[PDB]
Amino acid sequence: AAISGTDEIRARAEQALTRCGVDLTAVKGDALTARTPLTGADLFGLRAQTPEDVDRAVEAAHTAFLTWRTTPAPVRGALVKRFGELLTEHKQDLADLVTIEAGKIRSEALGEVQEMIDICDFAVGLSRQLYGRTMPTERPGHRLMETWHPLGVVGVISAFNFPVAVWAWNAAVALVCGDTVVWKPSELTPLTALACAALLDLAIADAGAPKGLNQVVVGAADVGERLVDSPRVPLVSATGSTRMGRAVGPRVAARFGRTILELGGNNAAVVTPSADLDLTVNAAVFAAAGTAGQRCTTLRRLIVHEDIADTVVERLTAAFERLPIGDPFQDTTLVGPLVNEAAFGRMREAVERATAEGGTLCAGGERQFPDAAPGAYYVRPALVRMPAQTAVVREETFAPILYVLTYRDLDEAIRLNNEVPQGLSAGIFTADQSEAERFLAPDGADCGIANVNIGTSGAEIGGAFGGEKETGGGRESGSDAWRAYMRRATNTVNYSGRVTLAQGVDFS
Amino acid sequence: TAAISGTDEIRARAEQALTRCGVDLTAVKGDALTARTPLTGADLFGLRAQTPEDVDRAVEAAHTAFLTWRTTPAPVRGALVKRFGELLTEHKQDLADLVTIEAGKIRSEALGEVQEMIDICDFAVGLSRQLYGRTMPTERPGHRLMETWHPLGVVGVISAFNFPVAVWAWNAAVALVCGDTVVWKPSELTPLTALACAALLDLAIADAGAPKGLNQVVVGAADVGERLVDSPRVPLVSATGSTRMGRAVGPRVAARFGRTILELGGNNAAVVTPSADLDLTVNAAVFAAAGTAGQRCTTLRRLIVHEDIADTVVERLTAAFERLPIGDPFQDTTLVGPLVNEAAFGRMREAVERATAEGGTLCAGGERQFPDAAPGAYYVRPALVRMPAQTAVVREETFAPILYVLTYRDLDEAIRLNNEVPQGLSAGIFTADQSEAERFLAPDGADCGIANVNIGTSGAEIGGAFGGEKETGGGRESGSDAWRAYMRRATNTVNYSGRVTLAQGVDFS
Amino acid sequence: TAAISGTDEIRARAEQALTRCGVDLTAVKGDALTARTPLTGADLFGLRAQTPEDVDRAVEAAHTAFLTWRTTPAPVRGALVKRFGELLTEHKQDLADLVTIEAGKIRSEALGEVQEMIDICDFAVGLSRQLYGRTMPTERPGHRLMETWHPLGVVGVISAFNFPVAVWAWNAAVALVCGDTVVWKPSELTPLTALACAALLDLAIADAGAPKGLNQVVVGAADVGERLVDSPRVPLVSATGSTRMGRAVGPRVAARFGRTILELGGNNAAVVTPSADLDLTVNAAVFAAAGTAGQRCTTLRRLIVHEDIADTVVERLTAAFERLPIGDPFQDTTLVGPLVNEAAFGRMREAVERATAEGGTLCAGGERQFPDAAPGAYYVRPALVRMPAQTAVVREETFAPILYVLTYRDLDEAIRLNNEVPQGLSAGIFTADQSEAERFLAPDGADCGIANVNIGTSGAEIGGAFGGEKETGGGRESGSDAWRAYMRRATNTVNYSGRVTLAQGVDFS
Amino acid sequence: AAISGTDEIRARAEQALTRCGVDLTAVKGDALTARTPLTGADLFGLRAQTPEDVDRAVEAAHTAFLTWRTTPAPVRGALVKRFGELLTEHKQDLADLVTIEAGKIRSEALGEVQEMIDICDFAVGLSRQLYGRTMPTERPGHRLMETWHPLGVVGVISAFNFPVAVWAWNAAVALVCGDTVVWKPSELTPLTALACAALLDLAIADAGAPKGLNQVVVGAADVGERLVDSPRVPLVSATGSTRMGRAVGPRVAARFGRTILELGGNNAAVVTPSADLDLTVNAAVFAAAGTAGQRCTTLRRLIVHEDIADTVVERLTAAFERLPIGDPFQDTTLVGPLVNEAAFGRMREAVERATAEGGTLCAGGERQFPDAAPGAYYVRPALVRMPAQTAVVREETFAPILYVLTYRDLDEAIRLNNEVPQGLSAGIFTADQSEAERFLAPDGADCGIANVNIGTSGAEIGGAFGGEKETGGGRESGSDAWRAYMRRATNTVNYSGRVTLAQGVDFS
Repeated sequence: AAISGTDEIRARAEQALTRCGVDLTAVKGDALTARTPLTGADLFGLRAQTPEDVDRAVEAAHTAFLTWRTTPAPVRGALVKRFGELLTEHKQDLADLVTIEAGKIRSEALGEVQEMIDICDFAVGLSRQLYGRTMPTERPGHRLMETWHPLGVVGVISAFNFPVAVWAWNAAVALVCGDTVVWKPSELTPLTALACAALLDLAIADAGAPKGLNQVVVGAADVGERLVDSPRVPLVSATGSTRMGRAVGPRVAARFGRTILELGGNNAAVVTPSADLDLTVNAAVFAAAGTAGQRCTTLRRLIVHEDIADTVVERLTAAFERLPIGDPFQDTTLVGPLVNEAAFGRMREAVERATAEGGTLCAGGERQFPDAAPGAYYVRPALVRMPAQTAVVREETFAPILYVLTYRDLDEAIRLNNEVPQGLSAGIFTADQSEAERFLAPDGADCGIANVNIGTSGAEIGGAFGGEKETGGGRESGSDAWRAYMRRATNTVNYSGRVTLAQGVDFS
Repeated sequence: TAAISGTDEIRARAEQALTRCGVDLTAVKGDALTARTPLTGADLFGLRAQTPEDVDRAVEAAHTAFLTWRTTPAPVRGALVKRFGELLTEHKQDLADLVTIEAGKIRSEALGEVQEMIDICDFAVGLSRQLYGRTMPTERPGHRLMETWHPLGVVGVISAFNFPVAVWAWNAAVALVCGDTVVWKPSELTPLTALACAALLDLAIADAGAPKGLNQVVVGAADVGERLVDSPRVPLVSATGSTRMGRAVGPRVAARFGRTILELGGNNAAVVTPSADLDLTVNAAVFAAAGTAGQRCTTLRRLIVHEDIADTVVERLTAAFERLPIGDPFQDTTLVGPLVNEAAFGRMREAVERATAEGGTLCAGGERQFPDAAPGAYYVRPALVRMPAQTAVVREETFAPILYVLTYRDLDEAIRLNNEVPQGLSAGIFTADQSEAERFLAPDGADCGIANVNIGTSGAEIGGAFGGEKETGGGRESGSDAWRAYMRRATNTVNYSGRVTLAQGVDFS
Repeated sequence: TAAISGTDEIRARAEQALTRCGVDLTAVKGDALTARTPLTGADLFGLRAQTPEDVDRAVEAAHTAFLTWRTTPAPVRGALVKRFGELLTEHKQDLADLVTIEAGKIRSEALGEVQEMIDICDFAVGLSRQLYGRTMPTERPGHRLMETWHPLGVVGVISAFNFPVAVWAWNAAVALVCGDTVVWKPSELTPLTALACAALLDLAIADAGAPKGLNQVVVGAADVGERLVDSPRVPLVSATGSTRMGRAVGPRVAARFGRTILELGGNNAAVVTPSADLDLTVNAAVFAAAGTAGQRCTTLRRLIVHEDIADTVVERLTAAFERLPIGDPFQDTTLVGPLVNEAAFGRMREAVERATAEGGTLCAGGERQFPDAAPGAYYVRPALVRMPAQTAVVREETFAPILYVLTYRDLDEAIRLNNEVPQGLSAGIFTADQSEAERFLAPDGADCGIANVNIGTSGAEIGGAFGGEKETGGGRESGSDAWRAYMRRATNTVNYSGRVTLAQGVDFS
Repeated sequence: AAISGTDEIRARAEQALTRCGVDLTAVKGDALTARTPLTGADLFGLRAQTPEDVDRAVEAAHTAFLTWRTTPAPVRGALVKRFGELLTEHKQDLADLVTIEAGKIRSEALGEVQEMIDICDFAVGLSRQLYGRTMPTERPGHRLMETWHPLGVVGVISAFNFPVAVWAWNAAVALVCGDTVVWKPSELTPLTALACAALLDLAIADAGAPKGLNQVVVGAADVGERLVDSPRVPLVSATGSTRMGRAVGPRVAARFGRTILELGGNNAAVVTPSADLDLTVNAAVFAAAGTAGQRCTTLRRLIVHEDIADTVVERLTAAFERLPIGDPFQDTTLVGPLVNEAAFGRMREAVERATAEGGTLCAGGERQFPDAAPGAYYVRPALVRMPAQTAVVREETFAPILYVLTYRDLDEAIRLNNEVPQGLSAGIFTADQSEAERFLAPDGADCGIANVNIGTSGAEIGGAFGGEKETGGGRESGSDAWRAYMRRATNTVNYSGRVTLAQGVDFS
């Protein structure tokens, strides 16, 4: 294959950075090296933050918060509108960085940037809503209401695979809610975040807003840990592996803070006897192989009825063999590279484990064109037929592997969907009205997202996004997910000039 | 001076109340745990306890029950709650005897707590036809999008001594209409209240034909509480108690990817501005500080009074405190019953001494009343302590009637004084000034979960979400959409178009 | 053949039921209006009526009551409704006798209608702590913005013969918790049901210590209804009745700047697709078409069946209709009681003849049963008429059991056939196909206020907003936030900043 | 004074029209003449619509509706976002037309255009919301929900005094709700609406939307009447005099259609003994005199406590005498002209009536600089002290007249506020906490808008806008006012395969 050169990738990144307003001389250094999975090569070195720098960032965000929180929410919304426009103006530059750092294909990178723009627009809406309630009180001559107030500094820790959209869900919402933001991006994807931050900084200057509303702290897990421990950060939104949940969640809880946890997924689709197989095959392929199986919403388990299981595996086999793998800057490419060597190693280990546990590799799994970029890990998605939901099937391997399991009764398909520790998304493919409803019912699929005739990535801005069980319970983006960024007050107002006298005794 | 009922007379009243609520005394009596009363400080009789193994058996029973209950239509689940509230109404007096006996509350407050149970039952029956999710537009042609709410599982309820029936009721009425089941670990100090509650609910269940395992009481100390907290079968723990306990429960449950409602300590203040109606303020402040002998979580503990009226406000409260009738909580004349135990009396005296060491002046109260009338019991006159600053003891919750009086000049200083403590439950402002009232409730005002105007820190009701911020723990109970913490959200996209976005235009069919 | 109870035996049962519900028979008897029963078609006894003057006096009493009720805390207003529902529970059987006696409904449906009253009372008690407005941000610094809901005034309730207690209950339980008062004009065909309802509510009111004028019944014909509609003291008229009546009431009330809830005729259809479960479909279709002898507003009147299964569906319904037990509605065996009166029988026969003149084939039923068993009463077998097109008679609501069967090929043709009529209350689709189900409920699907999947046109409940579109009149009753039509919205901006935007920067101080 | 010439006003209008995309040769004619209250002169003639043209407009809007209603709401929102941007781009051109036709000062014209932009932004938010409910059903194996669907063609009839914002409240909301719009603007302000329509038409082309989404029908009340009678228009939003309500409301009701009625106002403010008098005087002056007293929210009644009544009247007298009256294109101008001669005649007649009913003219009422533009009616706001709330005080005269009434007890101030037939807005000025709450309580002011320490124009996008009593009960713009543009469906879904068997009898 023909893969973009490291020199040209580097020059495209520097151009995209300077066009988004980044000062390259100010951000360059030698504490952390930016990289690209397209070739595996280093791009250039960057300054990183000390743990002392995190605390200085928190103090700056908190100082800004004290002004932002009495700035009227619709004025705060004017800022987010302005940022949305700058994102629109620089959509292709930002997308190039997403492709360069995350390795996702160009169309998906553009879609991730559009997601940021769409949440800005939604947040501008929210800025005139953030609804509490007015309600009756049992007390004569009193009034009762419930109000919502800005919480404070929000710590946002994000992953490599959606390096701009996850932050955008949190920042757009947090900013209209009157919060400020300290962002600790993945050590794998710092360039996207610097570009994001400079665009928002321009928005801040144009809008006359306070300077410290958003702050980026570049570094590894230790910088995240200091952010997590801060007594001035009442909400940490953390996205990453299920592993992280056991560290972050209890730590924040121990200091009486709040978390939004968006952890791993292990998403299944059920394919029933009446499923439209052309539709099912297209949906399953795109959800399993898309982003080189590196979405939290990636399709990893296909629970197929035994009467159609052979036809389904045959058709998925043929499709997997035809998937075009390549440079994610080429429009013909559908599957770009895995993020690094370790990711390839873990994929290979899961597949070896699955065969040891009684599985059969049906298609895929081989590394593609290793000599064309020996530092990069381009792999064909693996399709693995399994005789039961064994150990490896229940673990999230962050790579494109689709395990196929069979069932007969719908309640067993539901059981198999729910048996895993993760709880993000689930889908059912069926022409049958009652089966679709049974899958979505209280005793149906147990996930945060449960869909009919669309796959495990079927989600959108207006929906609250997140999962149950070991996916951590958090919600972002749509519906009333904004409530996690604000504090509720219940207010009783007496206008009668009287209080109930205990026992009829009076101290006037 | 006052006459206090005898341990024998209290015991017999307790046994009557239990029997009438359907408790089998033979079956619950034993030697593991002792029932007691703060009226005399004496033990009443021994009870059987549950081991940590029994807790696990009770959780699994509750889970089996949940597997049926979650597909029981919520309005049918509501019918169960309506019937329960019918039995509470019928046994209101009996259940209120047990509340007074175990918590030391005066009769009118004991009746008020039982009515609160009845009111949340009524509210929950309403919720049982609501539990609203949402329908909304989708960007996808030929698709539909919605949000649905589902039953969660077994709910672990850990309650305190001071509201021995209402706190569980808030949780259980709501949990049950939401399709959940309940395992309740009541205070080791107040088991009989819980046994009577559970026996009445068991009757309701039998009348409704509902599953047997919907609610269960596990009796014992904090070690029984810990086994409930650790169960991987309990996705929600509602824990009510001291701030200290939060650092145990919240992280433990978080570590196993569970959810908590934490309802922890308060250290609640009221601001008295120069335009305050002093008669309203003094009466409000008295009830809020002295009621339940300062053992509500919403008890008024700090009074932040403008310097121009501080001297007159202190005189009036000094005189009001000196006139509080302290006595047996079964007598109609009693406004202040006893403290729960000796430990609570010790901490009260320790705080008053510290406050006077830290520059404070004791203005009224703080002395033990008629010790020889009931030597095992601790009846005290509420303390009023004028303080020159907000020092360490002022910032601690001592669970006792102590009102600290602090002065201020600018409203923003009053607000900072309110917000400076680690707790964040409740706050009030007494003022006739429109602007001050709104400033106190504003985003840069009082930082508490409840913020009121011209009514004290115990001013809340069923329809409001009840709870606090900061070291109070963030949880909400009872009103508004507090029910959501008892269910799980699902976001559902339904494709009826027969087609899917083709990635890069490629069709694999 | 069947045995029908005698007018004397019905009268005596009615008098018992009234007395037991607290009606004073001496005081309501008179010679202006006659109580009657469809069981025999006979008059029972005479009643006093109200003149148009009496209506005006009753409205003014209701308004005086409203002036107190609107400042009564909604949760206290809820306590009244809870007590009312306690009396309905206690007198369920008695009130259900009167429903069967006046509306001709079978016992189980009469009991179901009274339970519906009880259920809306329970739902309303919940609402009484909700009635939610909103708090929201304002663009103005140092300001606050909110939305509040307030009591409206006197609510005029005009009801029909076929649901003589539930319709009023939906309106009144909700109106009363919302701070409103009620003036009720029941059908001239069903006054006794209303008198018994009102007498029980008057007892509740006395027990609660609530104002006397909260609810009043005005007995008489459509001229008493018109005076209520015209009153400038009645800001809301809820009118239930024929489509014809809407063109009277809606414009009259609009002309005086008042509000209406209009709940008018239906002409409801179900679509039967080739994948339909025929056993489910046939049973559903039978109950929906034949129940209440086709005198529910949600009665199934049109069946739109796919041509591939039309012959088999018609055979099965032909046989089911021929087996419907028609009889005295007090007997447990009866599924179909009588039509309300002779006029209704005349219109039924007139429609069947027109349908057969318009190309239709009568497949089953339509004949008067046992005329000589009760010569004044009109018991009929439901009619099943196969039609070649949707002609004029098919598009009219005839208030009688007639099911027209129309065939289709494409789902979009079924949908157009559903939507082609002037009414828009209720619709159903019977199908096992996921896509067809969703297409029927989509924006370009069934255009009705109620659209169901695998359940008939009478599939609705308390928690849902009940009502229709088009000539059904747009009003909603009972569930969701239907309560909003009984209150007025206020939008409140509160400035606590002490300053105002200066126009052109000019300061006039 | 120095007033803009008719020639230069004409040329500014033609320029603003052509810059907004209007074809001047296509819209010109001689059926209706566009005009300006700045000089009173005719600008130029226009084509007008026949009643047959209205029915052709309805048919075109309905044809568009059949496509728009299955276009996903967020896609519909993309159009409104785009229109918001075009409005932003042409904000000054549109504002010049508003000043030219409505006669309002330049800053207010700019503010009315910004209102359009702000509702577009809010509607873009709504396009991912339009919330119904999901809820429990009492039936085993069933599911229950409430959904909202597009209604159809919306008839929008608007007044002269807000010639762009009223339409924008209705169109932005109606378009995201999946409705289409037929707009019948005031015969006094057709140029603004043509400009509006051409900007939205450009948005439609850029967005790929259907052509007939919005249609303008130019003419007088007879064209409105035909629109009102149409069986294909299920919702008429009508703004105008209380007079219109008695015609439109019953007509639409007679054909089972829906209305939103936004009729006259007669708004009062209560000034209590603790009122901040500097604040009260500024607020009252701006609300009484602003827009030459030609807002529906205009302050017309001031209910002042007797202890401060003399000081308040003295201070208002001095302020009214100082008000600068002038060309609304001059930034020094605060009060521009009245709309026409008839408006001046009615003002003069009310003032003569008020003095006959026992009143005293304290300040204002005189026509200003008549020779400078003898076709134009520039008047100083009138301040009239009244001994009781007489007949004229209770009628809305659409001109700047402020009646002053005295009270002693707050309940009488509330009574006087509520005694009038109109019910739009009300305000109370007070430093007293209980008085403010009493004014807003269930037995307080009876209006649609009730405010504290801000006047009768205190309202904003996020609030639902409208009134009670003879103001007609309608709501527009904020909160959930969108519900009037859609139809509710209650949906019960059976997935159990069972129905309840009546009496245990079965027909299987």
